Amino acid sequence: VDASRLFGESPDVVGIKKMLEKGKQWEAIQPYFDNVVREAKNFLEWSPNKRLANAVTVAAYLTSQGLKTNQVRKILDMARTTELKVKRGEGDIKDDLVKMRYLLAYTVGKATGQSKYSLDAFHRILDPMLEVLMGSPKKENFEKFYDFLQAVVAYHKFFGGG
Amino acid sequence: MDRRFYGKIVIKGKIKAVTGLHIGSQRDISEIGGIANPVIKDPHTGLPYIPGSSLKGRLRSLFEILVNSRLGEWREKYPSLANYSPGSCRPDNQENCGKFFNRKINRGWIHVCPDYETALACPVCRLFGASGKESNFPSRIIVRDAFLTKEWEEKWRAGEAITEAKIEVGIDRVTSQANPRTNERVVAGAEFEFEIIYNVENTTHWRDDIKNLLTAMALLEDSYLGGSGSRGYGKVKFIFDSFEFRPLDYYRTGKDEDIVSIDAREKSVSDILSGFDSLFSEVEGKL
Amino acid sequence: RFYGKIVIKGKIKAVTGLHIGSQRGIANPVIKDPHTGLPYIPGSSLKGRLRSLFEILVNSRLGEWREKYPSLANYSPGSCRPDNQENCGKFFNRKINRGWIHVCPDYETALACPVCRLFGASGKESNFPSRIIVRDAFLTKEWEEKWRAGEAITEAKIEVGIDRVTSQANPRTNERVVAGAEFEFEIIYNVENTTHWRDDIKNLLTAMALLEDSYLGGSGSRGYGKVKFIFDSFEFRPLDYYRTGKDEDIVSIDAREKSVSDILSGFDSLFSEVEGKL
Amino acid sequence: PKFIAVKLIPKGPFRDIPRADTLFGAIGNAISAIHGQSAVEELVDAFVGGARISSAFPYSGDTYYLPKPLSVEPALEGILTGLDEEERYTTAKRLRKAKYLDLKNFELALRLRPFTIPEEIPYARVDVPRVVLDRVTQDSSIYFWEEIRFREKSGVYFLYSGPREVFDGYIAPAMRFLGDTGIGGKSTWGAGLFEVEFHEMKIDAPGSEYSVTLSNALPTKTPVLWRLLRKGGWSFGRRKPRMTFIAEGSIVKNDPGGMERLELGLSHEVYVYGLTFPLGVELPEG
RNA sequence: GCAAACCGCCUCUGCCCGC
RNA sequence: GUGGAAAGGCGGGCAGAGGCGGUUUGC
Ligand SMILES: [Zn+2]
Ligand SMILES: [Zn+2]
Repeated sequence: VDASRLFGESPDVVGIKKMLEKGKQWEAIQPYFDNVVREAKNFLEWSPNKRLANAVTVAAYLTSQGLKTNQVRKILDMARTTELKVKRGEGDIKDDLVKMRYLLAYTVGKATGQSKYSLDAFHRILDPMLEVLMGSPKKENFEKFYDFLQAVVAYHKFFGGG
Repeated sequence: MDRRFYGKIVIKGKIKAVTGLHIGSQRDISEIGGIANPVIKDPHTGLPYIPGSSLKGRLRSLFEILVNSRLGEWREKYPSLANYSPGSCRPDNQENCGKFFNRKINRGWIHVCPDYETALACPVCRLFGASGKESNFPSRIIVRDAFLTKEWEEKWRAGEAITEAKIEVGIDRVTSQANPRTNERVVAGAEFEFEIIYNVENTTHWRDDIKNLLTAMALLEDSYLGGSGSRGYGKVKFIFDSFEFRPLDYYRTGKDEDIVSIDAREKSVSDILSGFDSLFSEVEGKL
Repeated sequence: RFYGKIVIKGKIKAVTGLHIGSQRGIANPVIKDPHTGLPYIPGSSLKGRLRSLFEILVNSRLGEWREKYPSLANYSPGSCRPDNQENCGKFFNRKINRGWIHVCPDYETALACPVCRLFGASGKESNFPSRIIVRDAFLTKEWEEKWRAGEAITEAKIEVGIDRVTSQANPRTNERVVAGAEFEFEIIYNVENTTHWRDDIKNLLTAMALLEDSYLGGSGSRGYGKVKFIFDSFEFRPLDYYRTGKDEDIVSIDAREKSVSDILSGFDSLFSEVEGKL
Repeated sequence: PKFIAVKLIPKGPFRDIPRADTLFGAIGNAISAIHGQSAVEELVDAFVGGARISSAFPYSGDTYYLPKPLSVEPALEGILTGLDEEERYTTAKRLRKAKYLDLKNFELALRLRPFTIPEEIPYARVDVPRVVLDRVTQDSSIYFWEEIRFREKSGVYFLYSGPREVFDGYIAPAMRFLGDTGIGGKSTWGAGLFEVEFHEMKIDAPGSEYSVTLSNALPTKTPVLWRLLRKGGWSFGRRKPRMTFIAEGSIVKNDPGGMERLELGLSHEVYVYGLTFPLGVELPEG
């Protein structure tokens, strides 16, 4: 039922928001799509709606957990400032992506309790893309990263978290 | 009737946020993850600033209330305040009557004179200007937007925090239950370079329009700017660089013929203080 | 008679958000090219602001300029607004619909007034055409490319109106151009008479020097102007240029000079060949 | 034949697309500035004696537009015989409302061939509001003003047949004067300004007894199929009298046209352009 | 031996007047 | 010898009022 609802591009934006308001159906079918996101190790794997397709499957599986946005804001504001540097200010984020990897690593080194799984799945997804972004350009192939990371947070408000 | 021009008294300097400043915006401008209630920002450089609208209106807000305190003491020195009585048009929804706050903007009553020559004798509406039907007196000060000064540009490059997030929690008294929210604010100690240009039109009354602009400045360092200042967030401090005059012969020649008053180590209560006439005595030697 | 066309190129720098409304999805839109959607500064909002600043400049100096410019002797400083009679003794003598403008009433008087000789006059049996052409300033190639790169070129700013007693907030929105933008302006002066063109260039630069300390359009007194003239080149385009077509115009060089390093800093120096060829 | 297409790359709005009466008057004022009075009388004697210019037409990036001939409408059901009548009727109606045609579709309508109308007009007629601000009280008084706003690559151009010594002696030095002053409208607000380029246009036209006019006509004899245009401009503040021209694309037979000189109380005589620009056309039986 | 729970925004305003 | 000549979409309007990063009890 959930796998047929979770279709290819935009299978059920209106449908998954009703089902996420569940336990056994989304613990498996979104786990395959979380594994499908990790199997797409290249960040530039989706010129089409598939960035908008992965992020709906990501933010539906994270909304099943907690995922407080307040915990992530140190990473989220850091992604805002590095994109602000790309506007003719700097061109090397490698001196600060390591900080953004460290702030991602410090956050899961803090997030302990019932909210481990809300940050373990969040740890699983961005880091194979941060592996690619180490040896990448920053005007291109980081443009597709930051737009993916917006759509994760954006649908997370629509599915009812934060 | 009879608009003239003699020059532009320019008041530069810096604005020191001794306590952390919060001029709020709205969000949703293609922005996704951020602090709720953000400080407004220059979209090209990314940095916060202070609008001239937020500073010209706040100086108008404090000075209109200063004049409403004394409608029997300024009327010996200015005409047309005898048309107004202390109060508001809130108990009677009629625009122009004897009450001193007379214009319903949308719902808020603000002292704006309805005519040219009524506003030409008003101490507020000749410094801040007025709108009206058939009169429309315009202002004589322009207050520009204040961006970060050039050294606080460089601290943003160095990675120092130009903003911060203060979390304030409201607690219900009966159940002691917190209702937490996070407010972005400019870091305390930050500094913004401002600009107030007075436009000298009538040489009979220009002492007063600087003595009233420096009165509202001293009322603003006693009050707060932006923010939730009853809970801390205000505390502006004006640091002057230099008064300048810019005579009419400047704009025609191009030579630096401006009369440059120096208050590089003085205070806003020290310019209004004994020495006003010691500092502006060469302006009167030029007129 | 035609002698040449002094051509003034440069840039307009919007140091602060510039708003030139249209009143027609933001509640108060700045005007825009309908095909690109990009904002621009008109040639008519720039010219009427160069003129409104310069007419108040002449209004203060009616008495001191009676013997450099004639037909300023027929004007008294002030408006003709109270006594509703046009072309009266006062200065701002022509009512258009509800506004009073200095426009000289005849050709024989507009050749002497410093405003109308440079900016033009309507008259009855007069029609004095102006001598300057002010083009529409459009965004520089560097700022059309930021439109291609997905940036925002016009922000939207929210103000509020607050009661002086109960603090009832009453907001509205105003679209305005993002501060920092670079426009490309163009002013082509028409050398009709060969004697009084220095006074027509030095008056045009005075109108621009007053514009760098006043505002351009919009709210302005709440800080929406703050413009800056960045000159690039002045060219002469002689009468011999238009007949034979060979490229021997006289070009001034001012890459980074102000409006006040150009009025007298180099005025004897930059126009040295133009004042020689006449 | 072979015509010299003088293109006008705009630098702002216009006031209208220029017609031939308000191109020749602008070329007249441009010659008197750089040459004088004795060359304007020589210019007028060159147009009467030899070839003449046409009206201005739009283009949009190597698609030179030309006016639709009026020769098609009494044929316009015989042009569309091989079409099914439920779509032939709305094709016939949009074919008639059309004002311009391409450089290629013009050569089909001169031969009574099937042709297609263009999809897009290269400009717009927007209404920019101005204002008149009071000098003391800043009071506003809105009036409205209309313009012609071209696209990114679009512009306007006219055609010239004639001897080359008259072109590069008179028409070519006048068009560079007019690149820095206007063609009509508020030239002080930067309207009629442009940049000029010179190219070559070649039109295939059938040799016949009839002809279409690519400019205003002011005919001697009564034409065949026409369309009235009624306008009179201004000359040094003097109001010209309205003259029944003929619009472009109208059909004449062995007509040279002819300019009317006017008085208007000036010092010099004012010629008003009404020479025709004949291109051969094929007609039905009337 | 050290924590783990909940709360993460609430509720009033939003273009006028003038050609 | 140009359906032309003259003509600032702008005058006034604080993104503001209220709000302890808190209390509870165990596994
Ligand atoms: Zn007042
Ligand atoms: Zn005049």
